[PDB]
Amino acid sequence: TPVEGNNVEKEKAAAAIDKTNRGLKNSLNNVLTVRAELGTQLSELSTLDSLGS
Amino acid sequence: ANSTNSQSDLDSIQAEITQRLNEIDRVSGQTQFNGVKVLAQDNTLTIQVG
Amino acid sequence: ANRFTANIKGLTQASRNANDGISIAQTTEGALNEINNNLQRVRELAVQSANSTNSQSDLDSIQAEITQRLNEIDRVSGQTQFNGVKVLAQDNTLTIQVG
Amino acid sequence: DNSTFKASATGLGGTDQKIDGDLKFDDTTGKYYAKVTVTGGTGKDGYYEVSVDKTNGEVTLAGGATSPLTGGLPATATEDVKNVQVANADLTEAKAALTAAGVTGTASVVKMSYTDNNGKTIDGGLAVKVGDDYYSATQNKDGSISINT
Amino acid sequence: ANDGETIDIDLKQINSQTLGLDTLNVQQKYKVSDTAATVTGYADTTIAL
Repeated sequence: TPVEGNNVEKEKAAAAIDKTNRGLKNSLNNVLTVRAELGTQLSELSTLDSLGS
Repeated sequence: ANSTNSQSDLDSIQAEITQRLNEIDRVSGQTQFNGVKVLAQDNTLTIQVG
Repeated sequence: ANRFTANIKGLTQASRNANDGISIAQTTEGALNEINNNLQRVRELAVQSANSTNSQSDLDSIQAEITQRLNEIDRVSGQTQFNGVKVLAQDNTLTIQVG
Repeated sequence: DNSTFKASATGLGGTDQKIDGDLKFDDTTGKYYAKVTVTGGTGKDGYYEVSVDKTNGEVTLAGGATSPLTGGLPATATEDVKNVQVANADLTEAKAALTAAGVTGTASVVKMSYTDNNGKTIDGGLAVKVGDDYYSATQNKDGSISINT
Repeated sequence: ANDGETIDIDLKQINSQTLGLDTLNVQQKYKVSDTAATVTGYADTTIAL
C-alpha cells in the first residue's frame, strides 16, 4: 500500500504490522508446544517397545 | 551549573538529559530473557541448585 | 572504579567551567580598560578647562569633547556583552562550578 | 435560509419573488449579498445587501428598498457561499471546545514573547489566555484557531 | 524485537519561508520619474486590403 506522505495510511499500515508481529510470536509459541508434545510421544514409544521386547 | 550558560544553552542541556532518561526507561522496560522481562519491577527469584 | 570514573568526568567538566570563568573575566577587564582611557582623557581636558584665559566658545569646544567621551562610556557599558551576559550593564553575581 | 427573505418579499410586492444564486460574503466589512428576481413586478428585481444570524442562517434583506445596489454588487464581497461565515476573532468552535474541556473562564487570544534574565527578548506563537493563565494555540486554514492538543 | 521498542526522529521544513527571511531586503527606495517616449512609426497587420 503506498503511504508516501499520506498519514492515516502510514500509521495505519504500521499498526497492522505491529498486530502481525504479536500474532507471529503467539503462533511460534503454539507450534513449539505441539513439537514438545510430539517429542514426548516419541520418547514414550521408544521406551514402550523395549519393554515389549 | 555554569552561570555563563545562556538560557538557550540550558535548554539544549535539558534536551540531552531528557533523551538519556528516555533511554534509561527503554532499558528498564524492554530488556527480556526467554520472553520474560527482568527489571520492570522489584523481583525475587529462587534457583534450585541442589 | 566506578566512583573514580564519576569523579574524573566531573572534574574534567569543572576544569572547562573554570576556563569559561577566566574568559568572561578577561572580557570585562578589556571593557574597563577602554573606559579608563576615556576617563584619563576627560581629566586632561578638565585641567585644560580651568585656565581663566578662555572664553565661552573655547569652553564649548572642550565640553563637546567631554560629552563625546561620556557618550562613548555609555555606549561601551551598554553594548559590551559575553554570550548574552551584559557584564557591565547591571549588578550581578555569577557562580562557576569548579568542583 | 430563504424563508425569512420571503417575508421581506411581501415588502417588495409583485406576483412572486425569489433569490438567485448563492450569497456573496464581505471578508472586509462583514456582510452578505444576494440577487432577487420578481414575477410580473417592476423595480423589484435587484441586487441586495442582507444580514444573517449564525444560529440559523436566516437571511433578511436590509437592501429591501426598491432599488438595486449601486453597480450591482460592491467589490468588497466577491466570494460566494451557501453557509454561515464567522470572523476569526469569534473563535466560536475553539471556545466551545475549551468549555467542553471544563474551562471556567472567558477566553482571550494573544501573541507571545519571552525574555531571559539578561533582558534579551524573543517572540512566540499564538495562545489562548484565561485571565492570568495560558493555553497554546495553532492557526488553521484561514485564521480560525485550534488549541494545541 | 517487540511493539513500541522504537525511537523517534523529528524533522522540520527549513527554508527561507519557515525561517521568516523571505522578505529580507536591504534596498533603499529609489526615486521614480518618467518621460513621454512618443514613437512615430508603422507596422503591418495581417488584415488584408
